[PDB]
Parts: sequence; C-alpha cells; structure tokens
Amino acid sequence: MASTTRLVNDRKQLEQQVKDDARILADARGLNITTVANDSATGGQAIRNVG
Amino acid sequence: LDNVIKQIEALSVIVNRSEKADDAQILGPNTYKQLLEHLFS
Repeated sequence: MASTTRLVNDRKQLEQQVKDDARILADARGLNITTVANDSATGGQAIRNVG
Repeated sequence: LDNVIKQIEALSVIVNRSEKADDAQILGPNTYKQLLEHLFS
C-alpha cells in the first residue's frame, strides 16, 4: 500500500477537475428557438349521433 | 330463390363499411332573406 494504489482515484479526480474548469472558460451564447408550432393533434373516430 | 337475399345482405354490409361523413350535428352560417317591400308617402 503506497502512493501507487491512489493512481486510479487520482485520475478520477483529475478528470472531474478538467471537466469542471473547462466548463468555466467555455464561451456560452444564446441560441434562437425556431421550432414553435401547434402540430400535435390527436385522431380517432367520431361519435356520430343516430336517430 | 334461397340465396337471392344473401347477396343483398352481403352488399348492404359491404356498403356499410364505406364510411360516410355526417353533418347531422354540424350547423352553418345563415342570413335572413329580404322580402319584397313597396312603401310610399
């Protein structure tokens, strides 16, 4: 049990830190939403009256 | 003379499968009609 047994955990922590500090410097820009539309209807059979 | 009505029943059932739209429940716009009117003074 030496400093070599901590290598995998060291890599786990290093990957977490790399992701975290690459998220900080990444530039973020808003995007335009162009998908709004009322196209989600439902079908079926009409309940026609009889008489 | 026994199968003369079997064909009728089969044709009635088959045409019953041809779906037909019904306006029985649907109404439409309308206007009052103007009646001939002569007025003088």
